[PDB]
Amino acid sequence: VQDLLHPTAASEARKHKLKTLVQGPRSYFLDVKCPGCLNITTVFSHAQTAVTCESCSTILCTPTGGKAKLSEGTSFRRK
Amino acid sequence: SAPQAKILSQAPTELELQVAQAFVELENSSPELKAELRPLQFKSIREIDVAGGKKALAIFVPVPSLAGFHKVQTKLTRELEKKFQDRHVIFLAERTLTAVHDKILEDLVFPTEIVGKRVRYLVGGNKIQKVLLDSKDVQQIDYKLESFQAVYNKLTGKQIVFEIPSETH
Amino acid sequence: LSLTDMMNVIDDRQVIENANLLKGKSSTYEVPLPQRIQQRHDRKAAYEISRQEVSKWND
Amino acid sequence: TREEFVSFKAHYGLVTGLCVTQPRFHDKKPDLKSQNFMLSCSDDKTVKLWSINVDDYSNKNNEEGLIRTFDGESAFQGIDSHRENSTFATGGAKIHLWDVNRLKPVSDLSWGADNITSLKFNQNETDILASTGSDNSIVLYDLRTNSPTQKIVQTMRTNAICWNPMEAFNFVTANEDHNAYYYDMRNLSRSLNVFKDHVSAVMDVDFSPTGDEIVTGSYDKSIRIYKTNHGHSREIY
Amino acid sequence: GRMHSAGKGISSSAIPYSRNAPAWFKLSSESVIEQIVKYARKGLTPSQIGVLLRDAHGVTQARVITGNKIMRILKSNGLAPEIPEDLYYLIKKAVSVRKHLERNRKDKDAKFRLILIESRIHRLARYYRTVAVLPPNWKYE
Amino acid sequence: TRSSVLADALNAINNAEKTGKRQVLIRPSSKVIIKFLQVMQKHGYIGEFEYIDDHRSGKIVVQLNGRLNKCGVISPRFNVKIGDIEKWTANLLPARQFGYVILTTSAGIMDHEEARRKHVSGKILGFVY
Amino acid sequence: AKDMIKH
Amino acid sequence: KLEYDEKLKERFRHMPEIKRISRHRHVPQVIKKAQEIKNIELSSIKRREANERRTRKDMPYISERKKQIVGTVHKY
Amino acid sequence: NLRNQNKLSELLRRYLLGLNHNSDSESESILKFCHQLFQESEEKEDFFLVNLESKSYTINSNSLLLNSTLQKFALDLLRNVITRHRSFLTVSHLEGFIPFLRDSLLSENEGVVISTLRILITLIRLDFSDESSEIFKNCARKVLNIIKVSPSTSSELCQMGLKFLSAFIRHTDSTLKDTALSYVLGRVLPDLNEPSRQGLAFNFLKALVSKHIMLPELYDIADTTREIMVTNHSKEIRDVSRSVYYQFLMEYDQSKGRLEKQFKFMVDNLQYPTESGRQSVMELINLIITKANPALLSKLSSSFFLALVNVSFNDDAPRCREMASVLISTMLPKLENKD
Ligand SMILES: [Mg+2]
Ligand SMILES: [Zn+2]
Repeated sequence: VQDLLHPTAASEARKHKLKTLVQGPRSYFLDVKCPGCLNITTVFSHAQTAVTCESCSTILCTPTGGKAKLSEGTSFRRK
Repeated sequence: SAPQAKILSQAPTELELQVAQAFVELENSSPELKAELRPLQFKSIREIDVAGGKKALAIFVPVPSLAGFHKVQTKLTRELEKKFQDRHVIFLAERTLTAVHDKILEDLVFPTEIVGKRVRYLVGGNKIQKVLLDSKDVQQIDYKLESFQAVYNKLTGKQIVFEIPSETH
Repeated sequence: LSLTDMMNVIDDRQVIENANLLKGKSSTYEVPLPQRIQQRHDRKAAYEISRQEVSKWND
Repeated sequence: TREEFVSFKAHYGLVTGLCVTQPRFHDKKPDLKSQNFMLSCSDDKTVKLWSINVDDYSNKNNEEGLIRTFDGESAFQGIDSHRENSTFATGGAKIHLWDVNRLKPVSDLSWGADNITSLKFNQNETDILASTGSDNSIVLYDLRTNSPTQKIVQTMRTNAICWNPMEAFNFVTANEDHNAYYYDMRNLSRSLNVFKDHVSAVMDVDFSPTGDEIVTGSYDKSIRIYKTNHGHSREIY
Repeated sequence: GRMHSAGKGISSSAIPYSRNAPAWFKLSSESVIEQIVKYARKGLTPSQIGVLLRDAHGVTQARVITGNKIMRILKSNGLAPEIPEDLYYLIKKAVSVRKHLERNRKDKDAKFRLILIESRIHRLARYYRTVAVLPPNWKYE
Repeated sequence: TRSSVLADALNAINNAEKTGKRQVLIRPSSKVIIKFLQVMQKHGYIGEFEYIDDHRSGKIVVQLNGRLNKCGVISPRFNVKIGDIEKWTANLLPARQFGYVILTTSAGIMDHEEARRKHVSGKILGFVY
Repeated sequence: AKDMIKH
Repeated sequence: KLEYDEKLKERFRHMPEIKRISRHRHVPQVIKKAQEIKNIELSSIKRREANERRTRKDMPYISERKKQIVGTVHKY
Repeated sequence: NLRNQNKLSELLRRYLLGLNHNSDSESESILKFCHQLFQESEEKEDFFLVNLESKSYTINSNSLLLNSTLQKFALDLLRNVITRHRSFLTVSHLEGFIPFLRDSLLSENEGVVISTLRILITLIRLDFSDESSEIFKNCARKVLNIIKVSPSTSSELCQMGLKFLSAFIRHTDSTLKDTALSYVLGRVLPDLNEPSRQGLAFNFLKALVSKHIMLPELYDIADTTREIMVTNHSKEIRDVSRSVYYQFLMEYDQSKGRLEKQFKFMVDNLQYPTESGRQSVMELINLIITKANPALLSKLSSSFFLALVNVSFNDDAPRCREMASVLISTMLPKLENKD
């Protein structure tokens, strides 16, 4: 059982993005610090492009089926 | 800068003069925040009472400048609260009715945000209108919920109930 | 500049005792809290009172 | 005898609550021996007090019918009466404390804007009152204090409440998640016991006056009786 | 739910509830505009423009950050496609499928798919003609 | 062939009622659906129902008490004159006084009896009993 | 206290 | 006799044969089938709960009594 | 329904105001009209007959509602006439209405009762015969029977109950038992946390201090009102709270240790954050300075000076700085040569 009106927060976490009471994205945005220059760039979690440092032209992430795999050595924070 | 410079209104009220004096004082004290505090100007002030008995300072503002206020709203509002204690400061733009009313609600809940809206229809026929807010600044808004409701009733003439889900109050 | 600083400038100690009230703990009342917070405390204090009464039935 | 003393067309709408009381008029003492009184509340936004003639005693040998009517702003959904005295409480959009001798609500109790779906006075500590809301909450009140006391939010709405006749600080709740929950008032963080036999919503609950059993009515077309020290029904009717 | 197919998939994006810019976003609305025009000048479509801005610059939605859609921003600055993007790609796929057919004349399957794409173009081409986005005299090939 | 939103909502309520479910979720919403549900609530066929805003059509959650036998929409929304109302009800409802026929009239959406009280008529929207 | 006011 | 029997029954309530007869009741078809489905659901959740726990480091134990409470206003 | 009744209560309220500007209110015929309104307020047959109605009539009785509304109209009309036109306020004219007042005071509706309390306060001064004087004594008992049952004193009927109780002690020679007064202060003090609805309760507190009645609960009441003087936002409450506290401090006995604390409180509230809170404090400062013994000023002189200059020296509100100088300005001339 479940109250359709007051669903549990844990339960809504398990539900599909479109199947919650108010659909909302599960993606998020990151601060990725470039290894080459130590500058910070915003990277989408499910980025579809190989985001490159504008100053270094260095690869930060690589597109995959879902979440973007960050290149080795690029440290990151959730933003 | 004179207080009358901040006051876009030709005839400044005593409250408008006092708050504009506070604005220029924060400008002078500010070493570089003055840079943004100078261009910013307001249209009017309205002091409106709350159920709790305190008062709320609705500073009526132009929208294109209201953007810049929102850029600096947190610090300036804290300073105004310190200099005018017992009163709640809020920045509102002066502005289809549904759209504007929603925008006033947005400005009221700023810097916090509305997670959702819900309307409950009882058996007798009454309607309870409700807004669910985020828990970003849960404590500070928790101290101000009655103020928000009183302000929204005063301006829009509608009864609205604010709740912060994820917490029991 | 607090009051004590001004009052100490006399440096007399017989003028000082004249103002008998100005020496002591601050007695300014604190600003009233928002009604919801105050009401929330009231309900908690009642719950303590209510618990004590019914606990008489425990034995 | 399985027969009706009386039948009254009381309300235009649905009867959302009913309780049997012995009123205490300040200037008059009603004949409880020859008359019994009952209060009715409905979604027509009124509460009506009735008087019924009975034959318990032959000490005498009327005024049979409506006695006093209470008008309310919002629709009422639950009514119950303080036992020690004549004050009674009604649950609508707001839970109101009425005194039988006043045509307007004497005092207003409510935690917040949420409406109240039912209520039930305590049987031993007569000054404590519990209620239920459409926001999946259980609120506790105290008439000695005249303010709400404690609140807990549950995963699903609770439909009915009842206090233990023999343990003043215990009460059971008919919950809509196929369960009945036995609570201790002082510590509501944890439930004393849980009853799990029902298969649909549990809509009402009551204690035996002996305090050793409960009965739960359900939407699944059944009645179950539980022992207070065990979490499963011993019978299905 | 798919047209020309038996699929019932529901994969899609879930736009967030709130309709303002994120709190962390601290870039001028104007600077986003010049990023948009630079990419469109370079030859990127509005869809591809949106992907780059979202991935590498924190532009959650162009409408949310700037108050106007990518389409309207580009048109305001003199950049708008000759034909709608979705019709543009459908024609491009039709040409490629056709181009394959001359070389391979025994590919009956490719003949079948050309029906579905060509018939899709007609429905879309019909719609834009009604709205006057596409001139009425426009015929496909 | 897709069905109108009102028909979908009413069919969902009927199914949730028959299956024994105690509350139903309806999507999409509409002003007409809200008026219909308010009428059904006033006559007591349902309990509390709440509207949730999504910035889209929106959603509704209706509590059910087991009293609704059947509700439905009638099309085409033929005009009915005031004096005619009686026969339509007798033909479209189970018995004389049981159930209500809902009409969209110049004064709003309302049951047939209150339309008679106001002496106003219009097209018919649906039936509830 | 309930009694005293009665007196 | 009746008082003698009831103490006799509670003493031997734990025996197999007495349990079979005492707890046997005829419930309607809809309730019986609903219980059978409700039984299969509970076993599946518990099995998944057990399998889940072999590999997750931090999985707290929640008593059945405390599951239904989402929160209380006055904490203690 | 209740909504309709409130509309009627509004329409009737307009009529009464119209009567105020109507000339007939100046005549004595209006009195008889109200007097009229008072006393106007107070089987085999069926086996044959074809029955075609399946609907039943629903029981309801508005006859009680009609009587109360008309009776409410009478009392509201009567009080307006006697107050506006003094000549009608005479025992001979109003003797006939006393048997109605006793009946109304018992009425279940409180709207009618509150009007009954309103009129009785007007007639509290007016002398009356032996039978017609008992009502004032009975009403004094009845209002207690309201504060008896009532949960919270912050109710419309309770608030007016204190109003009549205040005039009862002020004017009528008879006074209630000290225990009854002790309880009532008991009920008022909790509800006093929310003074916005306790304005009438304050006036009753003012009445007691005028007569100098000694009770334990007044001392605690003095403690609470002093906080309300400086904390409450409302100007009107701050005024009355200041007056009753000011009258309390000068008149009743207090231990010397208590006196220093009271003035110790007064000065630290001078440093209260809000401008309004400290502003009310100067009002009490000003009252002490203008009216006080030379010794009390002299004991307290140097202290009041150094506190006032502080606010004048540094304070965010310009007005408070100016006033503190003004208080110093009027305080210095009255000081002794030593001070
Ligand atoms: Mg596809
Ligand atoms: Zn780099």
